[PDB]
Amino acid sequence: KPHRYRPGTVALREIRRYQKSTELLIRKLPFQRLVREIAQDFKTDLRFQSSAVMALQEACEAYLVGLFEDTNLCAIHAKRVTIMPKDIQLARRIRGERA
Amino acid sequence: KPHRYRPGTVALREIRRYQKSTELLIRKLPFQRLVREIAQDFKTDLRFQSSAVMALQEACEAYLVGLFEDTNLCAIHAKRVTIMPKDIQLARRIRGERA
Amino acid sequence: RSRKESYSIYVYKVLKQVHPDTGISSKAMGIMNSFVNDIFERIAGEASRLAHYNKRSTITSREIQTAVRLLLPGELAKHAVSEGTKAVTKYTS
Amino acid sequence: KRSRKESYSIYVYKVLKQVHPDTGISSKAMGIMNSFVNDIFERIAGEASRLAHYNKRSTITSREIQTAVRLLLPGELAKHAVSEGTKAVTKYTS
Amino acid sequence: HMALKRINKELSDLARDPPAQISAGPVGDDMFHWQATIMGPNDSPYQGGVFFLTIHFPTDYPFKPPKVAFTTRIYHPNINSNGSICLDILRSQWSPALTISKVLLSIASLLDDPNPDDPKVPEIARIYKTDRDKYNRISREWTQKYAM
Amino acid sequence: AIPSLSECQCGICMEILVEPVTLPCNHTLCKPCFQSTVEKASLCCPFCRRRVSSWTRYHTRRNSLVNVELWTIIQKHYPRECKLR
Amino acid sequence: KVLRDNIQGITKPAIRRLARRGGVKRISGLIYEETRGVLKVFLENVIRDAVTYTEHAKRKTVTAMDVVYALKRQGRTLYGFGG
Amino acid sequence: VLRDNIQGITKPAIRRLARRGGVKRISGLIYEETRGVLKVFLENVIRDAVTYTEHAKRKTVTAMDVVYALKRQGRTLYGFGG
Amino acid sequence: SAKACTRSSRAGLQFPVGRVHRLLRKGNYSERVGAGAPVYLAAVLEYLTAEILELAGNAARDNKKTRIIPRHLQLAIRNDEELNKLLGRVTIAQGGVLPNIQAVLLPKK
Amino acid sequence: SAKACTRSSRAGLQFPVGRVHRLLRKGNYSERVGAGAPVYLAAVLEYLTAEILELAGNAARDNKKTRIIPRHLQLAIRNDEELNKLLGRVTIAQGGVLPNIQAVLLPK
DNA sequence: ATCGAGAATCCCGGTGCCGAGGCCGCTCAATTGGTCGTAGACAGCTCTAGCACCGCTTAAACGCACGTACGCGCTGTCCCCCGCGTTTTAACCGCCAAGGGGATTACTCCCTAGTCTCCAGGCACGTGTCAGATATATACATCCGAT
DNA sequence: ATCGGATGTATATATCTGACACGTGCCTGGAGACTAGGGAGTAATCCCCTTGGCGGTTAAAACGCGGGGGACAGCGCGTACGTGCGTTTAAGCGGTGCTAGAGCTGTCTACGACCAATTGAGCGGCCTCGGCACCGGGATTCTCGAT
Ligand SMILES: [Zn+2]
Ligand SMILES: [Zn+2]
Repeated sequence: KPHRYRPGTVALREIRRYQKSTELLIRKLPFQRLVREIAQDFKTDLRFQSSAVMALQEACEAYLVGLFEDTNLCAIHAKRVTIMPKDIQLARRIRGERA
Repeated sequence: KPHRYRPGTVALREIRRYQKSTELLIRKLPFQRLVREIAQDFKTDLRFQSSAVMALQEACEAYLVGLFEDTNLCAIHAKRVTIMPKDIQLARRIRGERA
Repeated sequence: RSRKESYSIYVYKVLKQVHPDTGISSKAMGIMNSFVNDIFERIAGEASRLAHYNKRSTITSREIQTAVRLLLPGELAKHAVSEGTKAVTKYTS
Repeated sequence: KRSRKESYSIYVYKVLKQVHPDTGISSKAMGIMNSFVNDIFERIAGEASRLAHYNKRSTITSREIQTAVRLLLPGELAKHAVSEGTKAVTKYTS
Repeated sequence: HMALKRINKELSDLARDPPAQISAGPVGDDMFHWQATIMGPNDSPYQGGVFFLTIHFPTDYPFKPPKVAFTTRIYHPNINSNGSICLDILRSQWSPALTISKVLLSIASLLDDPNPDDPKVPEIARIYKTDRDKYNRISREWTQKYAM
Repeated sequence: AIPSLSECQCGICMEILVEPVTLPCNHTLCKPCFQSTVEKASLCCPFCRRRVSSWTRYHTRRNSLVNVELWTIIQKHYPRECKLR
Repeated sequence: KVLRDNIQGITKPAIRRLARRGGVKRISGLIYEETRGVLKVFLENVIRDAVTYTEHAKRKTVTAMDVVYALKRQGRTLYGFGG
Repeated sequence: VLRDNIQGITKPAIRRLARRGGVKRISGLIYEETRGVLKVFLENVIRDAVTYTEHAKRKTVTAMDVVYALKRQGRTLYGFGG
Repeated sequence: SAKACTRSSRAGLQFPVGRVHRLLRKGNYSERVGAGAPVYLAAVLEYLTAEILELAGNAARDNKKTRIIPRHLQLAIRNDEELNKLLGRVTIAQGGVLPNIQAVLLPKK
Repeated sequence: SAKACTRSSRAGLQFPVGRVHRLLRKGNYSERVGAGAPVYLAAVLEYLTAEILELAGNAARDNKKTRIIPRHLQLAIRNDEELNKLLGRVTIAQGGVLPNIQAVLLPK
C-alpha cells in the first residue's frame, strides 16, 4: 500500500539537486568552532575576521568535492560503485599528498 | 632436460637488477633522432648541444619511471598484476595531466 | 578610511562594450578583479625572469610578448599576440 | 682566456671536509650541490621579498628571512635553521 | 652556579699540577678576569720571551669561549695590535668539554709554529712565506724590544 | 658488571648524570647540557666533534632522546644523591 | 572556555551532501572517519601558514587576506576575497 | 629530413623502464600508449625550449634552456646547470 | 598618434595604461621598464577580460537571467577548454561545479 | 663580534656573506636589503648543505667508497623524510630509484 | 615436510687509467671610510567590528526498523605474455675534416629615470528603483507494481 | 509491454525589498616639457664545437615456439547501506551592549644607499698519482624437478 522508491533513485535525485545549486553544505557554527579549536593550538588568544572563516570553508569544501570526485573514479575503476577508505588513500597517494 | 625458469621469476630478478643501477635505459641515437624530428617542426634548421639532449633524455626517463610506478599502483589496486592502458589513463587523469 | 584601488570601472566598460544589456554583481567584480591581478602577476613575473636570464636590465615589449606566448595556451596565444601588436602599432603613431 | 664564472664549489668542499675529513666529492655531484644551493637561495629570497612587499615595506631584514624559512622548510628543519640563523646573527653583531 | 664551580675545580686542577712555561691567575676577588704569563718555546725565534695575556670569562661558561687578548705587542702572523688571536678554537670550534689548559697549550703551539691557512692579517703571513731569514730577524728584534 | 659513580658522569658540567642522552658516538652527557649545546654551542659532540644534528632531528619527533636503560639504573642504584640532586 | 573535539560537528549528513555534490552514488560506512581526518589535516596545514602570516605582521586578528595568501602559497588560488 | 622515428623507442627500451618502475607483468598494448604519452611530453618540453632559444636570437638549444623549461613546467632538474 | 589624448585612448584601450606602467615600474620586477610593455600588457588583459565576460554573458542569457553571478563565470570558464587549461588550479568561490554523472551509475534500461 | 676581519668569519660561517649580499641587492628582490639578512641566509644555506653532505657521506661510507657520486646524494635525500618532503618535485640526475617492491608481486 | 644439480651473484685479487685535489699566476669585486636623504619605530587618538549574551523558531540531525542489491569468495576456461634459442641489424667507439655561430670587444646613440608643475579621473559617499527571491497555485515528467 | 496512482519537478502570476547603477566633491596621482647618462644596438673577429662521414665489432633487437599462469565470465551468500518515519537538538535570525584592537597621524633618529681607493679572495690553467673501472677465479646463494 505505501509508496517508496528503490535504492539508488533518491541518490541520483540528490546528486542532480546538489550539482545544480551552489550553496554551502557544511553548517557554519560547527565549522567555525572547529577552526577556532584548531587555531588556538598554534597561538593562544586569537581573533578571526568574519571573512577568513568563510574563505577557509570555501577552500575546504572545494578540496573535499575534488577529493570525492577523484574517489568516485577510483572506485569505478575497480568494478565497484561504493567508495571505501582504500580508494581515498590511493587517490591521495597518486595526487602526491603523501607519496 | 632443458632448464627453464618459472614464468615470473626472471621479472623479479630484472627489477632487482635495474632498481640498483643508474645508467640511461633508452638508446642515445634513436632519442637524438626523435628529438631532432620533433623540434624541426617548430622551427626549421635547429642545432642541439649534447647536454640539452642528455637532459631531455634523462627527464623523459624519470617521468616515464614515475608514471609506470603510479600505473603499477593502480593495477595492483584493481586486484591484478598486469598493467593495462586504462591504468595509465586513470593515473594520468588523477594526476591532472590530462583531465 | 583610505583609497582602495580596483579594476571595477574598466571591467564594467568592457562588459558594456561586449554585452549592452546584461549587468554584473559585486561578487563577479571581486572574482574578475582577482583574476586580472593573478594574470598580471603571472605575466609580469615571467617577463622579469626572462629579462634576468638574458643578463638584460629592462622589460621591452618583446619580452612581454614571449611571456604571453609561454603562459597562455596555443589558441589564445595567437589572438593575444595579435591584439598586443595591434595596440603597440596604434600607440606608437 | 675564458670569462670568469661563479659557483659554490669551494664552500661546499670546505663544508664536506668539515663534516667528513676523509671523503671527497665528484664533480657531477658538485654540480648537483651547487644547483641545490642556488634553488634554495632563490626560493627563500623570493618568498622573503614577497612577504616584505605584502606588508608595504621596502627592506628585507632578518625577520622577513626568518618568517620565509618558517613557511618554507618543514617543521624540524625550520626549527633547526631558525636556531642556527639566530645564533649566527647574535655571534655576528657581538 | 655551575660556571663558578667549574672555575673553582679548574683552579684546583691548575694548582695541583701547573702546566710548564705557563701560569695563570685571577686578577682579584672576581674570577671572570684572569692574567697569564707564558714563556716562549725553545725552538722559536722568540728565545727568552715572556708574554702576558688577559682572558675574560662571560656570564655563561664554557658554552661561550672566553675572550683572550695579548697585553704586549708581538710580530706573529696570527696576532694584531688588539691582542686577539685568530684561532678557530677561540671562535669557531670551541667546545664546552675543552679546558683552559688545552687552549693555553694550543696558543703555546701557535707560538712555536704559526698557521698561514687562515691568518687574520695576511701581509705578514706572506712575509713569513717569502723568506724565513728576515722574518726570523724581524721577529727577534720585536721580541727583544718588547718582551725584554 | 654494574658501573660505579666514577664511570657514570656528565663530563661537560662534571656533575652527576641526570636524564642522559646517548649519541651514536657512544658519548653520554646530561640533558640540560645537551639542550644548551644543541641550541647555543657548535651543534656537535664536545668530545669527538661529530655532527649529530641529523640524529637529534630524527629522534626529537619520537621522544627517544633519553637513554632510560641507563638512566633508570643509575637512579635506582643511587637514590641518595639523586634525591639530593 | 576551552573547546574539545568539535571535529564531530562535521556530521555524516554533511559528508554525504559533499559526496553527492562530488558525484558519488553509494557510500561505505567507514568513509566518515577518513574524511574527518583528511579535513583536519588540511585545516591544520592551512591555518599554520595563516597564523604565521598574521604573526609576522604583529597582529592578533587573522584577516581573509592571510588565508588567501596561505592558500595561494600551498597551490590553491582562491578568487572572491581580494588579492 | 627525418620522419617516423618514434619507433626508436623499442619494446625492450620500454620493458626496461617498466622493470625499473617496479612492474612485474606487462600487457601487449602498453607500448603504443607509452610512445604516445612520451611524444606528448617531449612536444610540451620542446615547445618551451624552442621559445627560450628563439627569444635570445640564437640558433642552438642550450641545456640551460631545457633546464629552465623543465623548471617552468614544474619538474625542476638538478645536474646540468641552473 | 597625435599624443594629445589619454594614453589609454591613444592605444584604443579601455584598461589604464598609466596604472599598469606604474605597477610594472614600482612592482620590483626589473631595474628598467620599457615604454611599450604596459600597452602590450593592458591589451592582453583587456582581451582576456572581454573573452571571459562574453562567455559569462552568453551563459547568463542561456539561463534567462540578466545579472552575472559567480556560477555563470564558473560555467563559462569550465565549459571552454582553453580557459579551463589556463585556470587549472583556480578555485572560484560560490561557483558550484559542472553537472555530470558517470555512465556506469545511471540506471539500466 | 670584533671588527677588522672578514665578514664570513665574524659569524663563524663558511658561505660568503658578501656574495650573498650582492645577490640579494641585484636580484630584483627588493629596493633595500638589511645588514643582517645575508648572515641569516648564509647560515641557513650552510646548515642545509651540511645536513645533505653528512647524509651523503654516511651513505657513501656504507658502500665502501671514498667519493660521493650522485646516487649517494639521491639515497640521502630520499631516505630522510624531511629532505624528501622539501625536495619532492625535484629530480636528481642519475640518482636512480630507491629500491622497493610491492608485497603482492612477491611469490608465495 | 626435504636431496641435489644447475645457474646467477658476491668476494677476492691483480692490473691499468684518467680525473680530482693541490698549486701558481692574476685581475676584479668585496672592504673601508665618509656623507646624506629618508623608513619606520613610537606615542597617541579614533571608532569598527569582533565577541558576548538572550529569546524564539523550525530546520536539520539522530535513532530505528525493514528490505534488497552488491561486495565478495569460489570455480572453470582459454589465450597470451614469458622464457629461451637463433639470426639479422644498427648502436657505439675511434677517427678525420670543415665551417658556423657563440662569445667577446669596441664604438656610439637615444631611451628612460629623475625633476617639477599643473589638472582631471576615479574613489568615497549618497539615493532612487526594479531583478529577483518568495509565496501560491496548476500542468506535466517520471517511478513503481502487474497485468 | 503499459496501465494508473503518486510523487516530485516544472511552470504561470502577484509583491516587495535591498543591492545595483548613477549623480557629486575633490584630491591624489597621472600627464607634460626638459635634462643627463648609461644600457643596448651594431660591426669585426676568434675559435669551440657541432654536423658530416668511414671502418669495425658486437651487444642488443627482431622473430618464432612451447606453455603455464593470469584475466575474465558466471553464480551463490548475506551482510551492509539506502529509504522512510518519529523524536530530540542546536543552528539561525533578530536585537542590544561592550571594548580590544585595526587603522590613521605627527616626530625624528638611526639604518642603509652611494661613491672613491685598494688589495686579497677566488678563478683559469697544469699536473700527477691514487681511487676506481675491468677481468679472471672461486665460494656463496636462490631455484626447480623429483622425491
Ligand atoms: Zn651536564
Ligand atoms: Zn663523540
